[PDB]
Amino acid sequence: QWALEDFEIGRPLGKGKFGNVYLAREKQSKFILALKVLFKAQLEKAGVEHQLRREVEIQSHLRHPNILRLYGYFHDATRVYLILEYAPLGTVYRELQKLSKFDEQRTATYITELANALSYCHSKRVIHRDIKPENLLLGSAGELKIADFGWSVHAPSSRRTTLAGTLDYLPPEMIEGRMHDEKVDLWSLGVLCYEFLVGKPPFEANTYQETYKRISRVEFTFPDFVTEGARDLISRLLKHNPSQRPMLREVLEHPWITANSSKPS
Ligand SMILES: Nc1ncnc2c1ncn2[C@@H]1O[C@H](COP(=O)(O)OP(=O)(O)O)[C@@H](O)[C@H]1O
Ligand SMILES: CC1=NC(=O)N[C@H](c2ccc(F)cc2F)C1C(=O)N(C)C
Ligand SMILES: [Cl-]
Ligand SMILES: [Cl-]
Ligand SMILES: [Cl-]
Ligand SMILES: [Cl-]
Ligand SMILES: [Mg+2]
Ligand SMILES: [Mg+2]
Repeated sequence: QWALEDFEIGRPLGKGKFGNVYLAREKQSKFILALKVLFKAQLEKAGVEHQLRREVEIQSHLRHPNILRLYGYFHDATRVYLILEYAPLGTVYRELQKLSKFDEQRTATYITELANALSYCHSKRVIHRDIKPENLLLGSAGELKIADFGWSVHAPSSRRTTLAGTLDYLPPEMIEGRMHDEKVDLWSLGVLCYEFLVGKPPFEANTYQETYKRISRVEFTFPDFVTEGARDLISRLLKHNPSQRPMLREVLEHPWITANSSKPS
């Protein structure tokens, strides 16, 4: 069906470990979209063919306004191409570099949109496992959209693949290589809420070794400007024991969230 000739390619949107992502327009329809390009040699050398498969399968079936659509794929001799919904306002990562910190209302709105999307996912027992700002995209009305389902799986779960870069968003049970489930995404939600308000993630350090220590011991502290209600929500999400972390419903109904978010459930 689809081939490279069906598209005109435009500017680079971003770079991943494997993904090189371009703006593109389909010739017959003039449909604007994003084209995620992957090198077959790189995928093979790293041995992550199963991740790509899961990304396509999971993200093509999901339908939710806060989850990025995947329309299709094709491949030639050297490359694989994923056909994605184009997110015109870019990444949450970028927006954070621009503004340094988000205010409480921006933060709570983003957390609600996140919790809504994750609730939809967990209902099918899909866990994302790689929730972080570079993988959170923004729509034309500024609405948050979860993307990059490469690490996602069905629960319960062990980990078969080597951890790549930053440990910053991962809970103790996943970095210690133990078994894990849905609550991993709840931990990550707490890490994000903190980073949104403060400008950096709670377990950030100079070395991999030190970050691992701070995560496994849950060693974090708050700046003075973080309010009582945000402290309450964040402290509930970052529990060492996954079973003590709240349900997503409790997050969406948390007093600080409801007082400050500009969107519903
Ligand atoms: N649909 C999209 N619209 C706009 N930018 C995107 C889109 N998809 C990815 N990007 C940009 O490209 C980067 C890499 O994409 P991603 O799919 O996360 O690759 P990887 O799987 O290698 O992490 C993202 O961090 C983002 O900056
Ligand atoms: C149906 C397919 N048949 C193929 O022969 N190769 C593809 C392939 C699959 C895993 C992979 F890591 C790399 C690949 F090129 C393929 C596929 O499902 N894609 C998602 C591109
Ligand atoms: Cl179409
Ligand atoms: Cl497993
Ligand atoms: Cl795995
Ligand atoms: Cl729930
Ligand atoms: Mg990514
Ligand atoms: Mg990926």
